[PDB]
Amino acid sequence: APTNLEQVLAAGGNTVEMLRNSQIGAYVYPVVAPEFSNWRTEQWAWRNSAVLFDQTHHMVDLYIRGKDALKLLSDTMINSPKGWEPNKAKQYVPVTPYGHVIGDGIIFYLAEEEFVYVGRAPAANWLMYHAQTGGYNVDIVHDDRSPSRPMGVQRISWRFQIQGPKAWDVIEKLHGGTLEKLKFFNMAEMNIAGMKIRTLRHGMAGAPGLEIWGPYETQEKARNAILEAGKEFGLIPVGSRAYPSNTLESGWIPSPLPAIYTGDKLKAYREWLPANSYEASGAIGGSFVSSNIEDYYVNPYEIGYGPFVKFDHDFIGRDALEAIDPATQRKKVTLAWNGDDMAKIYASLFDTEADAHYKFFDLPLANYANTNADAVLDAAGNVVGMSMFTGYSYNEKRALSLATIDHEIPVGTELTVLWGEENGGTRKTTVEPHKQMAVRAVVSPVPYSVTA
Amino acid sequence: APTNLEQVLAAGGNTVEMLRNSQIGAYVYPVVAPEFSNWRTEQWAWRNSAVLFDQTHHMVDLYIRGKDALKLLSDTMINSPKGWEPNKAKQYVPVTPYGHVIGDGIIFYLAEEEFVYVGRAPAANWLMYHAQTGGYNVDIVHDDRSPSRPMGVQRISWRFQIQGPKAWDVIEKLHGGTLEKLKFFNMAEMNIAGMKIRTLRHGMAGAPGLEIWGPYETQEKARNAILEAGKEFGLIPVGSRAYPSNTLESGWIPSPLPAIYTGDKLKAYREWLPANSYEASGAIGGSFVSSNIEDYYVNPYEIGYGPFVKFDHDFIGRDALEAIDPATQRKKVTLAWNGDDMAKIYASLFDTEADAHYKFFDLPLANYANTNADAVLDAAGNVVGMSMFTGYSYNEKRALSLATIDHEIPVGTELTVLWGEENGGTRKTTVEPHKQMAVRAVVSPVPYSVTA
Repeated sequence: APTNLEQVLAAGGNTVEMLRNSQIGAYVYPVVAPEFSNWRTEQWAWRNSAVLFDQTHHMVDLYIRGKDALKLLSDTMINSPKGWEPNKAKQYVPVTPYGHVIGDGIIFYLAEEEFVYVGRAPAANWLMYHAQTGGYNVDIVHDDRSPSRPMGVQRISWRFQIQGPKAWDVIEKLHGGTLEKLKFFNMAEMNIAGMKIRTLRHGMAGAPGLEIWGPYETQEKARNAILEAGKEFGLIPVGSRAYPSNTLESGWIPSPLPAIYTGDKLKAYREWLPANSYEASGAIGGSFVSSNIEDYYVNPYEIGYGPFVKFDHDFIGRDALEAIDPATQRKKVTLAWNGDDMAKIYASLFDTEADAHYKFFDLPLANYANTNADAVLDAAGNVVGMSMFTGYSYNEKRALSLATIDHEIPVGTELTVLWGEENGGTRKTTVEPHKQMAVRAVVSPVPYSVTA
Repeated sequence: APTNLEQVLAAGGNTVEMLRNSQIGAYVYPVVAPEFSNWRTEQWAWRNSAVLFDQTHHMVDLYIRGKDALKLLSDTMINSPKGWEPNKAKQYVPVTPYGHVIGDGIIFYLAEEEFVYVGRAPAANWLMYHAQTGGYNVDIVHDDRSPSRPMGVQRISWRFQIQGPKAWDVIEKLHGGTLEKLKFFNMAEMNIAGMKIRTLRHGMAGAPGLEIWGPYETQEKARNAILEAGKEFGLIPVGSRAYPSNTLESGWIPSPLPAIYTGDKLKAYREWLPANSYEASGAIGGSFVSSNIEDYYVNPYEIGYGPFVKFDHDFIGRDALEAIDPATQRKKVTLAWNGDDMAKIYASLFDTEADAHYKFFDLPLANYANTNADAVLDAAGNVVGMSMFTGYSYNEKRALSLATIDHEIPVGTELTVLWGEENGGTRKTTVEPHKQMAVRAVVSPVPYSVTA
């Protein structure tokens, strides 16, 4: 019966209970093979040789064109539009009128009146709603992410990254000569196998690399040229199992809850969002329990986007962000999970006498919902933060999670993350029956580096 | 340059070294989603509720027709053809002229002069070679397994299994009434959503179920009807991550090495097999090291097929099998791996000081080659067997492997499995650097049951 989010929530009871018991299944990264060699060697290669990341299938693309394209972005992003010219990209972050993050994505300024958004569904849905209902003179082509269980896939564009300490060597070999390293997120072009390929300056683990894209038809020509040229430097392709664990080392939180489930000013959006949207159908997992869905919201300062906020243009939520004191907001950190506790979690899987075991911690990514929310506790047992993305780095031989915690907690402090859900687990299909564990974890910098 | 297996081996040096260092990557089970709920709940369901197994994509189908179809099978199988009529299936097992297993598959006798083979590539390749070169009056359609990394799949037929303690309840609900349980591997039909669907009597974990198949076009009608009717009984679909671990509880060894790399009588076959065949391109993994590829061969008695051998028809390898004493052959067993040792293997992944860790043991399937060969040792350190398929059962909370061991070793005996490869690991792309561990393991019955 329901055809929009507002109807789903009205018929669904408590919104937190609905989402924490959703029957959707796992947030999937589709089409790309799980592994090409193995996820451990693939993780190792982005720190020690070079990798080809295949980004063609897991993200939504919005092609945004027309006279009002830039005004649509400016009106909805915290980011400064001043001085923004073609061939520069931005990490677009929209907030609600209440100041909470909806999502984020990369917005490429390709040419005058021509932009592309690449990212997850929530910020794309927001852009489409405002383009639709706000009277902007704009034209949008929506190209959804590929189906997460296709079983018998095409996009408008392919998108790759070449990364690692040897990435620039591979890139210049492909180019046929020296390639200037522009400033981060500046765009230009390079040669691959006779094609002019547009580039986006990128990098990771302290080494510069590129994102590259083009029309879907040249995808295999490009890929084979990259793999061929990269053999000299140890370049290997990375599969969908390893790929999303990279952000545990980077620090980008992919999955803040879209903060759109409450609020009178957001009712029109909820009536617009379909009942099978990401927002209506997805799931929340982890140990943090509140009866108020707003307790799962974050604002930009809490997850590392404070420096993007610029009060130099009108935008949705500007007044709410101006009223925030940035100096007292929770801060994004990396939590380094205690390895003895990790061994205890895995050991319980092989205990034939125990009534229960600890929640299964998949590797290298242990998330078991689309939005992750584990409680972070201090020595006294107070909730002091929210852990939001969890997994393991073969490079560090450490389990790690990305969290937002009370600002006055120093690096090096040992907190605990409550791992697992209450009462044997929610009804999500990703959750086997289990008991919880308070995992010791050391507050560490973001991007991750070893602490104490 | 090489276009057949014989050329590959001639140019490849020692055959064991070639296969144990193959660059192929992982033996994949493709197209089907890795998980629908989670592999732990999916394993649990085939013992506690019901499951839908999607078998449409991972096996080769050979449609074999014509006057000499049955003679082709009889001439190449150890199995008795006497009394074989349409609507009975057999587990077809071919051996070489030297008595060693090539492979196995299920052969359906659909009608007079009409058979279908379903199974892995090695026995299909053997059937095709003999159909091609032996002058049989036969016609064959080869329908390969689906591509193991497609990324943008069709078969001639879909194939499902409905299994679990509640499978027969689901089956009769679909049928619309009582359905007779025929003898194992006898074929008949049932109703699903108005279609007449052919059936194969099957079962697992002590409960009867069915394999069902039909033309590829009716696949979704059938699947949706099954999932719909099965909700009442807790039926869930199983993904490709959990599915192949089922045989650790069943006892079927899927992957004996095709014993075709040596022998003057097999040179013609090696010249026929393509250079990109399964046999030429695949990999051997594990701790068992010999310089003679024949030390990796098994004969039917060693892996549970002794009872199929019937000296009532002429067949390839009959004379070799008649010369074997079945009472002294190695015997298939289940090894139950020690859970403290398993915890130690996983614990080494989180040790930030250790120079090395133990070989990664993936879950629920830990195989890291197409053919698995781990050394099984006694208390004195002699090799007494070969472990051939390895993983973990959430139903048992135990790591398990399927092995063939010296016949005089009693159930309940504690042996060790050498887990991991020598010298930091072979050059296979599935192998991260690691040290070995001698894992304690208790000889247990096959199909698995708890011992002592």
